[PDB]
Amino acid sequence: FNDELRNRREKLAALRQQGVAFPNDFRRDHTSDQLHEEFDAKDNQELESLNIEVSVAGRMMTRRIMGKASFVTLQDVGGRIQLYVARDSLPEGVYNDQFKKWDLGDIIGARGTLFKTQTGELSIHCTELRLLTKALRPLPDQEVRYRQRYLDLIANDKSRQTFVVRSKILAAIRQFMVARGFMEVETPMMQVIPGGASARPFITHHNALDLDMYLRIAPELYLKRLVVGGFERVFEINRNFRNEGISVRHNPEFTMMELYMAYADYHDLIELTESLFRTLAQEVLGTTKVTYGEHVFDFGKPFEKLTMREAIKKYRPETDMADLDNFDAAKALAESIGITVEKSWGLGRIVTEIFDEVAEAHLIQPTFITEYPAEVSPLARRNDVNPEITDRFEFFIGGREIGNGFSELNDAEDQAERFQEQVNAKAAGDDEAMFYDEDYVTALEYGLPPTAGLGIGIDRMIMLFTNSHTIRDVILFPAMRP
Amino acid sequence: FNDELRNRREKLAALRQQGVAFPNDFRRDHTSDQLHEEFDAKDNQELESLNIEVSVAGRMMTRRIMGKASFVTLQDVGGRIQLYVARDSLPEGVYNDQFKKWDLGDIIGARGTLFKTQTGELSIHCTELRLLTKALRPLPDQEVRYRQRYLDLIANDKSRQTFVVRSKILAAIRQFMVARGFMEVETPMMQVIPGGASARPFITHHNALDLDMYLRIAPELYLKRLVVGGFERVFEINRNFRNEGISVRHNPEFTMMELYMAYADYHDLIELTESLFRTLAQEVLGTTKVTYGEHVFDFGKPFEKLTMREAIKKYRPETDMADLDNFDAAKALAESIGITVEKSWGLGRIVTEIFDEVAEAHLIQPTFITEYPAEVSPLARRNDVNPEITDRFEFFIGGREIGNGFSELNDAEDQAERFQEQVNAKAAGDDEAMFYDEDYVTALEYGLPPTAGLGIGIDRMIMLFTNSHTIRDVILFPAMRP
Repeated sequence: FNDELRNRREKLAALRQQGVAFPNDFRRDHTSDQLHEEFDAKDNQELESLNIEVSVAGRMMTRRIMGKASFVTLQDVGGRIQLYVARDSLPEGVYNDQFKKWDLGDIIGARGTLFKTQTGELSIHCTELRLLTKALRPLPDQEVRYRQRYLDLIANDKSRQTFVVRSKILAAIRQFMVARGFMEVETPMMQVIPGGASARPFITHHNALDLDMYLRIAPELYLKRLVVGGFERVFEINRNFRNEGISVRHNPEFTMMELYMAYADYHDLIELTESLFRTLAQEVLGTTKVTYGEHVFDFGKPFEKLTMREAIKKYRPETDMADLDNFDAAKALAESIGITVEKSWGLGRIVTEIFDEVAEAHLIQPTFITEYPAEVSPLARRNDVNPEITDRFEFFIGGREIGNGFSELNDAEDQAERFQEQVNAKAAGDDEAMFYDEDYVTALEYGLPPTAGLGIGIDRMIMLFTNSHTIRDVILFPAMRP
Repeated sequence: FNDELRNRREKLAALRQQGVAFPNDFRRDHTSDQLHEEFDAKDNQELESLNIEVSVAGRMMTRRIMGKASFVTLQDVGGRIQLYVARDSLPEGVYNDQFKKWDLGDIIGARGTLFKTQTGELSIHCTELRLLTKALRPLPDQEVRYRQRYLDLIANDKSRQTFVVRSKILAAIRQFMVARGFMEVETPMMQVIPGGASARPFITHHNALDLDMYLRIAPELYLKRLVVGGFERVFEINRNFRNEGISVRHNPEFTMMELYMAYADYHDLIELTESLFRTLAQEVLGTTKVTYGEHVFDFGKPFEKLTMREAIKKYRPETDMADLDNFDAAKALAESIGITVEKSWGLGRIVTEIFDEVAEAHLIQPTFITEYPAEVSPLARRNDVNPEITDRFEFFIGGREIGNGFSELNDAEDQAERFQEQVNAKAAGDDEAMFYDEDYVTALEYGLPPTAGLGIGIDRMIMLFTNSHTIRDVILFPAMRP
C-alpha cells in the first residue's frame, strides 16, 4: 500500500510535467447499461456490419495485458463494459508509453467500435483511449462502509442497488400521492416551538435575533395549519431530527412523510396505507410478496387489525383485562412485568407501556393497532363512543413501528386542555412532553375541517424493500463518532 | 369582534349539548374546480335533465339571506361554488333552526343538484346541508400574512396560486432532471464539518455523542463523494441553513438545488440552465416571455454571457482596467467606490467585491458572468490558460444571483492547498472561510472524474415565475422575530 501510494504519486508527477494532468474535455455518448440493453442480443456478424462507434468513460476496474493486446473492464453508472485495447489500433506510443503505465482505479475515456468476443461478451475495440483522472490510492471494517460510502459504492453492487431502489421508491411515492390529488409542501425545518411528536429536540441559536430555535421533530402542526388555510390534500417528505442514542438502528436525522386529507377519518388512511404498499411492492419489486430476513410479508393481502387491548390479551392471555381499568391495578400489573412507572404517568400511559412490552415485538406481519388512550394522543380526535380513547392507529411490520395516523383533533378547546396536560407532565419530569403552542390553538379556532393524517417512516420502509437490516444500510451517510 | 367571539363560542356549546359538535362522517365527491371544468358549458336545459347530484364541502365565505331562500358561496381547494339554500328543499327545520344560525367562516358540507342561475353561474340546489366545523373566529399588517399564513391563504387567491405554482415548478424540475438521467439523492443535513459555500453555520449539540454538529450550509462536498463513488449524475433539492441575519429576501433557511454531471464542464451547465428555464416557463406559464415587475424576460432566447471584467468595465466604463491587475491599485479603486477592504482579502477578492458593487445590480435580463478569480473559488477547476481564474460562472436575473456553477476541482493536492489558504484566512479574521475537510481530500485521492456542478436558488427562481418580490412571498412559513 505504502509502495502503491508512492508509485501513483510519482506517476502523477510525471503527468504534471508534461501538460494537463486533469483534462475535462473528453465526452462520452453511452453508458455501459445502454450499450448492453441495445446490443447484448446481436450477433457478432450483425454488430460487425454496423460500425457502431461509441465512446464511454469510467473507472478501470480490471486489466489483463497479454503483450500487444489487453482486456480491460470499465465501470460507470450503469455497470461494466469490456474494452479490447490493442497496440496496433491505438495511435503511436499510446499502448506502451501510456496505457501500460496506468493503474487500476484510474478514470479513463475510450472510443471504439462494438463487437462480441467468443463467449458472448459485448466489447469495444478501442481506437482512442485516454487518462482522465489519476487515482492516487488503490481500489479498496463494517464501519468503513459507513464512514466512506464512496468506497462501498465502488465495490458493492448490492450497496448501489439499495440506493438506486431508494430513489425509485421515493419517486414512486410522490407519483402515487400526486395521482390522488395531494400537493407536496415545504414547512419550516427550524421552529420556535417544537411539536408534532414526543421527543428530545436539537437546539440551535440564531444570532441576529438572539432567538433560540429548535430543529423540527415533526412538521405536523404546520401542515395542519395549511389545511385550515384551504390546502385540503397536502403531504411532505423530508427530515425530522431527534436527540437519542445513535443506537445502530437509529440516526439523529431521518426521513418521514406526512399527509393530511380533509373530509376523511383514520379508516380512509388504513386503506391508503394498504394500497401504498401493495403498489410499491408491485411496481418496484414486481411482487406483492416481500421476503424480508427470515420472513415473507404479503402486501397484496389486507393487513391485520387489532385494538391495543386485543393485542395485550393475545400476547399475554393470563392478563385480567379488569386490571387495565384501574390505576392501581394497571400500575402494579405494569411493575410485575418490569415496567418502571414514572410519576407523570396516568392509566392510559401505563396501559400503552404494557402494550409496548407485551405485544410490540410479536407484531411481525403487517398489523394495525387501534384505539390509543387519550393521554398518549394529544393531537387525535376522541372516539365518540368512548372518549377516553382516540381514533388513532399505529402500523407495524417486522416488530417495528412503520406508521402512525389518526382522525385529527379539530376541537380547539380540547386541544388547549390537552396541551395544558402536556405542560404539567413536562413539569413532572416527562421531558418528552409537548410544548403549549398558542398559535396552533388559534389556527384551530379559525376552523379545521374534519381531517385524517398519517405519518410513515420512509427509511424503515426502504429497509423492508431492500432486505437491509440496519437503518444505516439504507442512508447514504449515517452518523458516526469521528 | 369580542362580541363575535363570545357569540360564536356560545353556539359551539349549544352544539356540544345536543350531540356531536365535530362530526367526521360527511364525504364529498367533487371539488368546485371539477364541477366548473365539466359543467360550466352546459345550458340549464342540459343540466336539468342530467340530475347530477353532487356533494361538496368547504368554508362558507358569503351568505345572502332572503327569507325562505339564501345564496351561499362555498370555498374549497379548487375555488368557489355557489349553493342555493331554500327552506322547502331542505329537511324540516334545517333552514331556520340550523342554517340561519351558522356564521361566516364555518365549514359546511352540502349535497344537491347542479343547475345554472339566471347569470350563468353554476350552482347547487341543496337538498341536504350540514355543519362540520364551527369557526370560533370571524373570517379575516403585512407581517400577519407571514405569521398567520392560514389567514392569508383563506383570503388571497394570489397567495394560494403562488404556492400552487411553486409545487408545479418543483415537480417539473424533478421531471426535467429525471428525464436527463439524474438520480435524486439525500445527503446529511447535520454535519461534523460544514462546507460547500462560504457562510456562517448554525451549531447544535448532539448529546449522546457529545459532538457539536453544524447545520448544512451546502450539500456540495457530500454530493461530490457520490460522484467519486460512481453515481455520475446526481442531484438534490433541499434546504440550506445560514446565519446571514436576514430581512428583505433573506431567510435563515432556504431551498437549494445542486446537480453534478460527470464528464462535463461549465459550458454544459450553461446550456442545461437555459433549457431548464425555457422549459419551466414554457410548461408552467405557457410562454417563454415572463413579465416580472416592470420587466419582461425572454427565456426562449440565449442568455447574455460576460466575463467578470467585461461586466465591470461595462457598468463603470471610466474604469482603468490595469488597476485591477495590481493589489495597491485595486485596493485603492475599491476604497474610492466605498468598499471597505478587509485585511484577509487579496486581489481576487477585491476585484470580485468591485464587480458586486459596480456590476451586479445592473444584471436585469438573464446573464452569465464567467471567469471568477481563484481566491474566491476554493472548489473550482483552475483555467488551463490562466491559472489565476477558475472555470466558474454565476447566473443573474432581476439584479439578483440565481445560480452558481463550475467545472469541479478534482486535483486533490490543489484542493488541499486551497483549504489551507481558506484556513489561513479564517485566522486573519474571515469567519466565512471554509473548514479543512480531510475526508473530502481523501475521497478525491480515490479519483473524481472530471465533473461539472451547478447550484440554483429555488426560492429566487420561484419569485421570478410568480411575480413575487420578496422571498417571504414564496416561502409558506418565513422566519419572523417574536
